[PDB]
Amino acid sequence: GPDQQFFPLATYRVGAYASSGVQVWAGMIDYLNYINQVEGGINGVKLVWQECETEWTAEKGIECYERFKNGLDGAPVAVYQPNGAPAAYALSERAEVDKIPLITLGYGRTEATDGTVFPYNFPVMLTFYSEASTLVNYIAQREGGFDRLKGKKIATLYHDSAYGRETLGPLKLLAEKYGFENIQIPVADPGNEQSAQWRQIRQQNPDWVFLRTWGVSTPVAVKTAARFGFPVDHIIGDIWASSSEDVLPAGAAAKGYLALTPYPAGSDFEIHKRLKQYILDTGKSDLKDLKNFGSVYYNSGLVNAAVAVEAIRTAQGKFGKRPLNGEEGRWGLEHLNIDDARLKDMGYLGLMQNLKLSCRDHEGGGAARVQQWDGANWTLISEWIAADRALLRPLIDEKAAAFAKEKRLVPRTCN
Repeated sequence: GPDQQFFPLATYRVGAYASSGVQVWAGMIDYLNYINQVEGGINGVKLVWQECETEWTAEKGIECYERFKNGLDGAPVAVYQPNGAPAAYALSERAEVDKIPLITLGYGRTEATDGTVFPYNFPVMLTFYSEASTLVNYIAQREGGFDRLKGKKIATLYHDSAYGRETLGPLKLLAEKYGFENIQIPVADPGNEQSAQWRQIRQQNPDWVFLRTWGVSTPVAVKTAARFGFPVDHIIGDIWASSSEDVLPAGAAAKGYLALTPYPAGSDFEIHKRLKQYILDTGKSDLKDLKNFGSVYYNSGLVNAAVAVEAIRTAQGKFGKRPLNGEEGRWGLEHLNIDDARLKDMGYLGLMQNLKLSCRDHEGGGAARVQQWDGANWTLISEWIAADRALLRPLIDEKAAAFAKEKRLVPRTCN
């Protein structure tokens, strides 16, 4: 058991979000199962995992972290994924003290992109800052070039929360550069009522709506848009508004709806067929219902698990075929270099983007794909759209420095 590498799993199987959550965990588990049985673990090192119920709350999330941070029956922790924004936010400072890398895929502190200020916090693959850039870059691709953005209107309809306000900075910057009208429209919690917002949108008739709602406000946004006659295929959802469950309640009013994703739905990727061949057909897999096997939730589990696995694998290249430290796990993360060649090997070519992290860059990705909803299924309608991360970097540097000043931290020198 100490000979194995511990993979802590902070999961929720109770409450309103259990239905979606179980699809995510099943993705992580099946991929972990696959690595053990088909590749004999990671370079010979077997993987052991255990679940702790977090009930989607920060209070229990924190208790799970404290239960796991020391390992399981000897097996140490290399990386930790709280799977929860409130838990992740609360854990950041004590994770640094314990030298345990926090991974938040597509969420978390955007300023933690700067690993000189956030040594053990990794908002991997896509931050909301980068998402803004990719959103704009896709618009530009659709309008015929960045020149065409001048004279365009882009409205952002956002849940009034830290999550919704995150894109205020980058969208303002991008609007100054490319000259599109930057319309920012808040939606108060819970967001059951949106008539004023969509009345405004019909009046202003923007060319695109960047939909950054969450939970209940997302199907309502779509339903209301159709009511006010705004064309739904001019609406592009946040990655956290890109699920079937986000749009199914809206019924046929959601036909044509666009959404961004770092892990597109689909059960026809290379890795997915290996899963069917090995754990699905053999009835080994955690998923109760096979009907969600390419669901976006399931695929986030696959990508979430693969990132950690590659990080571990990367670090073994300097620490040998053995269970790893969080301090070593941090080294692996910061040296992640996922190629297209590498993606082809593990079969994540269409599913996961390239990753190149550094001490300076704990994001390492910044791309997304666009998929379209027809009322029943998603359809990929774009390649990977890369963000202009160089353009946004001063905002990140500024934000991380303010934090380092406030918390009185000495930034790591990676020069």
